[PDB]
Amino acid sequence: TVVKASYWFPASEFPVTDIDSSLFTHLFCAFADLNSQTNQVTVSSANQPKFSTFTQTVQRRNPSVKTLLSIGGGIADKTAYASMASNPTSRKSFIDSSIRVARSYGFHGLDLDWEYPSSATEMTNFGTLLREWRSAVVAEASSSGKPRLLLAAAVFYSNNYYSVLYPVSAVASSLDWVNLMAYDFYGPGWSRVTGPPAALFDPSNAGPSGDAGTRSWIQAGLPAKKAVLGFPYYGYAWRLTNANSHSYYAPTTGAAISPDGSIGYGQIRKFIVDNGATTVYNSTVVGDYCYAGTNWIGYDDNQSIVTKVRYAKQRGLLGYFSWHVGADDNSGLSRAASQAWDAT
Repeated sequence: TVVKASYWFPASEFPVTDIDSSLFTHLFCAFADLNSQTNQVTVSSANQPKFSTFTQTVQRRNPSVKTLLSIGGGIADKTAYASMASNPTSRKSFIDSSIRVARSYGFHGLDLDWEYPSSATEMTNFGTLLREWRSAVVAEASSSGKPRLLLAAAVFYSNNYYSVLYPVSAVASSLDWVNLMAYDFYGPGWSRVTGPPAALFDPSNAGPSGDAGTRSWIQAGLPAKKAVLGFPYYGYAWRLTNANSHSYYAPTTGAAISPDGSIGYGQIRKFIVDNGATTVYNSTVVGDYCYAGTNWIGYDDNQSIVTKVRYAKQRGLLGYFSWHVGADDNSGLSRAASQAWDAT
C-alpha cells in the first residue's frame, strides 16, 4: 500500500534505538555479504550482533514497522555476484541461505543491492535469479506457514543502464518493489562543474533526473506501484573557482569538505549555521544548495524532500526511501516526508 523507508548501516555510528520508527513503514539494514567461495549470503561477525537485533529493536518505537536485510551494496565485488548469478547451483545456494538468514535474524524480507549488472549477460542472470528467488520465498512460506518474505532490489535510477537494459518483466513479476536510486548524479569525482546531485527534473535534458528515470522505468513496463523513489540525506561539496559564480554548472577546481565531496545532511545544516551560508531551493530542478566563500554544496533539504514525496504520491508510485537514516538532522527530513505523504 505505501512504503516509507530508509537505510541503516553500522559504520554511520547512528544508534539503532535513535531511529524514529513511527516515521517509517519499512527499514533496510545494510549490508549482508556474498561469500564468493560458498555463494552464500553471510553476515560478518562484526555485523552479527546489530543485524540480528535490528528488527526487534526498531519495533520498540513502532511495532508495525517491517524490515529488510540488504545484500551487497556499493562496494560489493560485482564479479562475485555475476559468477553467483551465472549458474543454477550457485543461485540456489545464494537463494536458500538468504532465506535462512532473514528468518533467523528476524527480517520480514530481503533486498538485493547489486550496483549494477553491467551487461546483457549479467542482466539475464539477474532476472533469472529474481524469478527463482520469488518461487523460493513462495515455497518457504507454504512450507513454514509464516507470512511470505518480501523481496526488493536497489536499482539504477533508470531501467536503461548506459544502454544495458534491466529485465523489467522478471523485476515486475518477482519483486514486491524496486528502490530507485535517483541520486549521485553529480559529484566532484566525476563532474568539473557544480550540479544538483539528485535533481527531480532537468529542463535542458542535458543530464540525469529522477523524473526521467522513473518515467523510463514505467514506459518499460514497471508498474508504478512497484517503484519506491529514493532521495539522499547527503550532498556533495565542490571548491568554486570563483566566489562570484555559484549557481548550478559553475566552474570548480575539485572537491571540498571531503575526498569525494560527500557530506551528510546533518553536517550540511551545521555548515549552514556555522558559516551563515547563502541557501537556495531551486524549484526548476527540485534541489537545494548552499555556499559560503568558495565552498558549494548541492543536496536535498526540506523543500526537495517534500516535492519528491508529493511527486511519488501523485504519479502513483508505491512510496519513497532515503539513504541514509543516520544522516538526517533529528529525523527532520523523514518527519517532513511522512507528513507530506499523509497530507497529499
